Amino acid sequence: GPIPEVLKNYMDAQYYGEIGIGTPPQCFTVVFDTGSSNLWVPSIHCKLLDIACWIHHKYNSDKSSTYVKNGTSFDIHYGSGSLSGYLSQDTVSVPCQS
Amino acid sequence: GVKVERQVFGEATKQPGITFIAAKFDGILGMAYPRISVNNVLPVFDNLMQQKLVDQNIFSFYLSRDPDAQPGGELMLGGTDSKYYKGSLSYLNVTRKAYWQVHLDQVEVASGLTLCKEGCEAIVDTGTSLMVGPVDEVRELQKAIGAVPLIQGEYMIPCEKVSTLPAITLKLGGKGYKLSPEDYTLKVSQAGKTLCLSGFMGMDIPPPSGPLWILGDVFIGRYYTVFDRDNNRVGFAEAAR
Ligand SMILES: CC(C)[C@@H]1NC(=O)C[C@H](O)[C@H](Cc2ccc3ccccc3c2)NC(=O)CCCCCCCCCCCNC1=O
Ligand SMILES: CC(C)[C@@H]1NC(=O)C[C@H](O)[C@H](Cc2ccc3ccccc3c2)NC(=O)CCCCCCCCCCCNC1=O
Ligand SMILES: *[C@@H]1O[C@H](CO)[C@@H](O[C@@H]2O[C@H](CO)[C@@H](O)[C@H](O)[C@H]2NC(C)=O)[C@H](O)[C@H]1NC(C)=O
Ligand SMILES: *[C@@H]1O[C@H](CO)[C@@H](O)[C@H](O)[C@H]1NC(C)=O
Repeated sequence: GPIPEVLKNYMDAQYYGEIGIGTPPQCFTVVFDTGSSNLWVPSIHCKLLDIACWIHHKYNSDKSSTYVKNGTSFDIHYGSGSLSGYLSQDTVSVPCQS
Repeated sequence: GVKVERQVFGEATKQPGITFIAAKFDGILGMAYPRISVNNVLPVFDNLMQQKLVDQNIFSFYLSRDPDAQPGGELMLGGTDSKYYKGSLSYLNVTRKAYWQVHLDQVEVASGLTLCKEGCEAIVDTGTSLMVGPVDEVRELQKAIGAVPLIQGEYMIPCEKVSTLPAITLKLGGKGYKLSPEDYTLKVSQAGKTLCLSGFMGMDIPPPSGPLWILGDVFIGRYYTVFDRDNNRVGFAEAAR
């Protein structure tokens, strides 16, 4: 049927829920954003300069049996900030664990 | 749950600037149309439809507007959730399939100021916390309610003033969607202080995408929202209150 994805609310300003990427799933919190169309999460290969990466969950492709490399570089510019990295392919679970 | 196979996504390696550092979320999962996907990557929900992992190609948001409430909200993939709304849904066609963009008929402050007087274009964006409108029209709005500028198009309202502010009603599909001052203002907190942020921010989005108003979490919190890819429409019902 319909799949419920419960969300947390922080200060009426950030709403987010858990998803999995990989086999087995690596969990990540995301904004389910009706104003954009890309999925991304922080990489274990993030640069040392990326302070945000230090305190967020990092996807490690080496631990996923369903990962398929892509490697194409990407850049995304939102109203509230920018980021770049590279593309990958894997299985996305919603929620992380159901 | 659901497993969407063969999903292409970004492994972020650089996030310059400061806005991601203290954010609560690790990442973003975009649910707009493929037209605005960077590198033309097929979105999660499109990949979900193609894998026929739901019967109805729609998805719905409840967002709680009491910051301490449990649950904080719910995204229903492939359905709507009656727990979280009262009455029936009213629908609007999507006008440009890129964002979830709809026609906005007008914005009326109850004391008489009307913005978007002859209609305009808006997007329904769960990833924007505040309502957003053009800088000049928001400035007039904020003057009508007695808010004062803060920074980057934001405005604050003395908390003791909130309860006596006028209602603001957006007109969509010929129906009025009222926001009370409690709906359109937010508590904010830093370093032991509490203040009241105006729920409308001024920002000019240039052509060709703009100008656009944004129906953010302020709106969606009051009106449970259905996003329908089968019929390219958006639905609203009054949320549980
Ligand atoms: C389609 C993508 C590339 C992107 N989407 C957004 O920027 C809106 C989204 O909801 C994002 C989701 C989002 C993304 C990153 C964040 C980072 C920190 C905090 C909040 C964030 C929210 N909403 C915002 O950035 C907040 C208000 C912006 C609305 C103005 C849109 C103006 C156009 C910005 C340049 C073109 N880029 C976009 O439209
Ligand atoms: C600067 C970014 C990284 C991020 N901004 C938001 O979260 C946007 C939000 O709209 C926030 C919500 C917000 C607004 C006004 C406030 C006023 C006083 C105290 C807290 C406030 C929080 N807007 C801003 O941050 C604009 C700058 C506010 C300047 C006074 C408080 C500065 C210290 C706390 C800033 C918390 N903000 C953030 O974490
Ligand atoms: C990186 O991923 C993209 C998809 O995001 C791959 O391109 C798609 O691949 C299939 C078959 O090769 C096509 O039928 C699609 O139409 C492609 N779409 C687009 C927009 O590119 C791309 O080949 C991948 N690249 C690498 C190097 O692995
Ligand atoms: C909305 O969309 C459907 C399908 O595109 C169409 O048949 C209908 O006439 C449209 N409704 C309005 C009010 O324009």
